Amino acid sequence: ACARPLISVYSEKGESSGKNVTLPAVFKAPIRPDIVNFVHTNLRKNNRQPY
Amino acid sequence: SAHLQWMVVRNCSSFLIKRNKQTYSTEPNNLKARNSFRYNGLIHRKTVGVEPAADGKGVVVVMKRRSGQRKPATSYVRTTINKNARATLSSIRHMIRKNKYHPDLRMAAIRRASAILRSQKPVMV
Amino acid sequence: NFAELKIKRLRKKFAQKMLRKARRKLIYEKAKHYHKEYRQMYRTEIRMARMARKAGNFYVPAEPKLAFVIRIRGINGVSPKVRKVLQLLRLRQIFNGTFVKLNKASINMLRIVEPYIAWGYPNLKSVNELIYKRGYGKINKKRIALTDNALIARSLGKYGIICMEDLIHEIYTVGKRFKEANNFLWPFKLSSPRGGMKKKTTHFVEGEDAGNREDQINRLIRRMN
Amino acid sequence: PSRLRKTRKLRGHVSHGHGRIGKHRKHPGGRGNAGGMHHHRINFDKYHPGYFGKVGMRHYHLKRNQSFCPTVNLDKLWTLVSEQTRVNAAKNKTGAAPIIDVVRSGYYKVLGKGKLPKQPVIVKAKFFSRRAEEKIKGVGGACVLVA
Amino acid sequence: GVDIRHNKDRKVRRKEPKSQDIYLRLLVKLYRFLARRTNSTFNQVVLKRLFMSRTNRPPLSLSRMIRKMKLPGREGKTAVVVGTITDDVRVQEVPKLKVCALRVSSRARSRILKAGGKILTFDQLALDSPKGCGTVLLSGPRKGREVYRHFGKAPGTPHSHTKPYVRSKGRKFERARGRRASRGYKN
Amino acid sequence: AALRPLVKPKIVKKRTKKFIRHQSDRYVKIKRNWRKPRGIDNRVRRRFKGQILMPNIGYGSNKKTKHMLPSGFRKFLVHNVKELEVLLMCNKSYCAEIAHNVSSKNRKAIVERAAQLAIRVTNPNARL
Amino acid sequence: TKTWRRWHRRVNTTQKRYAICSALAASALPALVMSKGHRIEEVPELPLVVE
RNA sequence: GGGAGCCCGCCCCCGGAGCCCCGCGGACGCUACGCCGCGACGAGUAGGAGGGCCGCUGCGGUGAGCCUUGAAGCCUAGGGC
RNA sequence: GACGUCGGCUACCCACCCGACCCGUCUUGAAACACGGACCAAGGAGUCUAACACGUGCGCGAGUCGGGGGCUCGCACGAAA
RNA sequence: AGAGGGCGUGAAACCGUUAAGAGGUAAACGGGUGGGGUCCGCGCAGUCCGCCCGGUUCAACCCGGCGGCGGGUCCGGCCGUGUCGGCGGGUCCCCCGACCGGCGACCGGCCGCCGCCGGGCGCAUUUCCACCGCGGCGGUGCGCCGCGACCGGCUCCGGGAC
Ligand SMILES: [Mg+2]
Ligand SMILES: [Mg+2]
Ligand SMILES: [Mg+2]
Ligand SMILES: [Mg+2]
Ligand SMILES: [Mg+2]
Ligand SMILES: [Mg+2]
Ligand SMILES: [Mg+2]
Ligand SMILES: [Mg+2]
Ligand SMILES: [Mg+2]
Repeated sequence: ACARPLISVYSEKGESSGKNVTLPAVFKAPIRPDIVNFVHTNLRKNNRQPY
Repeated sequence: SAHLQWMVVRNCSSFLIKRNKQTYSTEPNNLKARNSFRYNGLIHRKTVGVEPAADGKGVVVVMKRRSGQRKPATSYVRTTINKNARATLSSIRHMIRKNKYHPDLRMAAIRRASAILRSQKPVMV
Repeated sequence: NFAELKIKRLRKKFAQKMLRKARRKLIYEKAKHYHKEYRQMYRTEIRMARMARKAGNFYVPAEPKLAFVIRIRGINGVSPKVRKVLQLLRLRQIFNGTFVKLNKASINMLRIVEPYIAWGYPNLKSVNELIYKRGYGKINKKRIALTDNALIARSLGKYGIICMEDLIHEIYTVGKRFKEANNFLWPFKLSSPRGGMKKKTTHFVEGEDAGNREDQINRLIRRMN
Repeated sequence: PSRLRKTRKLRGHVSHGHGRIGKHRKHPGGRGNAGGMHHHRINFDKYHPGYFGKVGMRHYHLKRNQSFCPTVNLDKLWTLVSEQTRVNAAKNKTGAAPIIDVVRSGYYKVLGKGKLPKQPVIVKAKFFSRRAEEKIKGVGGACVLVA
Repeated sequence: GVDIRHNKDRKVRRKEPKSQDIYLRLLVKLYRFLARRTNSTFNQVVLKRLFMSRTNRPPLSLSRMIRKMKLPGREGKTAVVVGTITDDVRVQEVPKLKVCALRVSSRARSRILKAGGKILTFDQLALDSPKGCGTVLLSGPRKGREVYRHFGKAPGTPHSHTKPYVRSKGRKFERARGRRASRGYKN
Repeated sequence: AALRPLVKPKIVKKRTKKFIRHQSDRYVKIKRNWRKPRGIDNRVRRRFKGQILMPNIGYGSNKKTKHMLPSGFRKFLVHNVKELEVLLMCNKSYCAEIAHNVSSKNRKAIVERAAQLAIRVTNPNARL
Repeated sequence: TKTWRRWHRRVNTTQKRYAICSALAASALPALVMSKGHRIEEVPELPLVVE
């Protein structure tokens, strides 16, 4: 359970309103560039037509 | 974390420059334009940036507020110095040395400011 | 606090200087004693020879306990036993020198590799020049020049060897710690013999250079060191 | 990725890593498992003992459903039931001895491997082994046969 | 010309991890500093095991760790594992332990925290015990993988108990001439 | 009166002639680009006396003066003024190189900016 | 070339979720967003949430 | 802490002791996949391994990249790495 | 020493001294009176599928899995997710 | 049309001519120089600069405003981690109080410091330009050079003494 601050929402013209939302725990997940690169490279081949 | 972000950004940054054995980083607030952990204006909590003024005379000193990140619109504070090429260096030194604000970049910022002041002068014959 | 720390640091510096001065005095005294011992041995040998020659008798000098071995041929077409003996003697490159303690086992080992080596009985001047000019110690399995007594102390202090004079005394006068002192010395990298050789491929008795040259090894050392 | 493969490093080498004395021919030794008895006998006899020959009885129409009998050891028997059931044991001062059905979890035979905790159980199974029944009786349980 | 064989001059041991993940790199850098500076050999062993591959750090079972911590004398000490702590389901009573590992299974983590123990990471270990004092270093069974059952003396050799590479075990796939005394011979 | 480098040591080169391919002079289809000989009976491959030399790691230039121009700088290819401004803190050790594809309209701007920032350009008056 | 080449590659569902969580977490940390080249200088807050 | 020595007290802090060590903060050196110092060594067919900021083509991102004030391609007794 | 004088290792031509037999291949042995070869340009030869074994990286872990199927889009990016 | 109807770009093999060099051991090749051309980079000396020192306004110091840094009595609240309390709503939430990690998760005041702007501060301080000093330091000289001393490694020579 990492420290998750509060993120302020903004209106259609900027000028952040009074509503606030706590940071979801997904943004505190570990950053794994190798895993992202592996998954992206293996997944980008699935939309490929045969030749 | 500065080290965690550096591990991501050390090789796949958009400011990195290969091509003929020299590595450079053209990111803002990075003096010496060096792809180094110490000289990286994006990852560090405290950063010092010296750039020429928009008018063409003097220098602008940029320091990261560090009060709150995730808000790039307010994170950096800009201050312009326009003096007689000697009080500017003393002002920058007192900005960095006496405030204990990233003392590693003191002489680098001083040299960059000297170079910028040299640039905005008559060129040659 | 600062004044007390400064006084303590100055006292430590003075104590270290006094220790260094005492070590220097000890080294000087040991060198003087070694000079006296060498003179005594050299004079005693002549005394015994004259004493025996005065009457109708003979004085047989002692079999030398120290030998200097030089490899005088290359590394091509070497017998497996010959090369094993050579690499057990720390003689892998040509014109390499080493000190060998003489006994039955070492004499037989030198007999095996007679055509590949030229050895003899070194003098005091020979060991002095070899240890001084071309003396390298094996420290951390690295060839380090003996430019200071600190290296020799750091290596062989537990054996009472603290200066180059002690190394010369242990080598020339082989003692209890000859093995460690000799193994500490890197094998000597001697140059080619100035003035040429007689014949590399045959024994010294028949006009060549190989074999035992008991007293003539000093000339070879002078022309190679 | 052919970029990282060995064929890229062999450009410029005449034999392509297959020797220049003995070239790369089609099938010098034969195709497939040829020569198990002749000229390849040593490999078969020193790495696949019992390859040649026939042993045992034949079974013409063999059906795997008849011989289906999964086994579970007493080492992991309380895992088939919820942890709260095991927590509600050695408790209530009655000797509840909850019933464990292994056919529900997908097991027919109960084997005696492992150590059983000191708590009475009711184990219902298609078949039981002697050691498992001995362990269950010693702990203080009972074995129930279910068709 | 010097006669020295060069076939065994280059040592094959690892100097850095082959993985490209950055958290392991950060731990490697921290323990590089600790090992190169502190005289403790525990940091050296931890660095070397961090350099190791997946098969060189097999997972450590909960039951084995509990049994090792059950030995007299090593009471109230922190468990240090460079592999993965895996839950063991055939054990009921789990004591309170202090464990340090790269990975802990969800079941194992829940059972350890339920019993009142503590789970720490290696960066927390450096802060708590920089020299690794009062810690017990453990590892999983290196020969636990099924590959070692096929290694050793070849099958079909006398006094050999090595599992052969067979497509499928059965009556008529093996155990014939070469293994039956009635069929030729057996070893 | 050009911009002198920070340090101008004496550059020493083991070899200055190009390494030519074996039998490149005898045939037109064989180019000057070096190729490693691999014939079983090749004089160059087994280093016969008075033959074509083969490149070795021994010919490696000193790391102090490696990639150093005769002036004393190192080349850096520059495509625009923004890339030119990168060399502001390396002017005394590195010099800007203008790409061949840059038009003459922007080349003068790059040259003027380099003069303002005191960066040497190896091709200042190139196209005009 | 044959049409029955292994065109498509397979990735574990857990690894795909890991990669997407890592990317979602990396959407924070304005240094990483700047490193992607996005002009984020004047944005009031990088976790930009709107009504 | 106490008792004392070849009348008592001080015997102080680097925002300043100014330095061959400063335990108070620390590069011009820190692309830690970076930098720096020591020693030894350097043959090679068949073959094996590693590094290529060596070269070609196309795809996902990225150079507020280049370009009719001139892209690719081609020629060059021009300057170099 | 400085308006017909300087520096240009590499490349243009020529001369001199020393060295120097034509490449690839079979071969114990090739410059061979062994074979292929007038010259130039373009194309040109270790691939793909499946089955194994070992090593390496990643995720989960006494569990692991996506085969096939089904629910969301009318396919720009998608026959993806 | 230096794109002229098989006409975009137009390489090599090969051929004609022009300019230069050379030529009785077939040509060609490697190492080392020399001579002649091709242009390149200077220069009408290139003596190269960059700091410190000697011979028109503001820093020093005050007043006001603005922004920032660090700190602790945690000064007050939020924020936030572990335990204890109210069971108040196996896992997921609410309130006050205590301890501790007060962790860069934020503020409102206090202190010290820094920078900028506006007022003073009129000139032994302050700052630009040009010169005579080659005075102290650093990297260099446009090319050809010469000399001195010190060190390292060698080949020798002349003496004396055991
Ligand atoms: Mg021979
Ligand atoms: Mg061809
Ligand atoms: Mg041959
Ligand atoms: Mg044949
Ligand atoms: Mg024959
Ligand atoms: Mg041949
Ligand atoms: Mg023919
Ligand atoms: Mg081709
Ligand atoms: Mg045409």
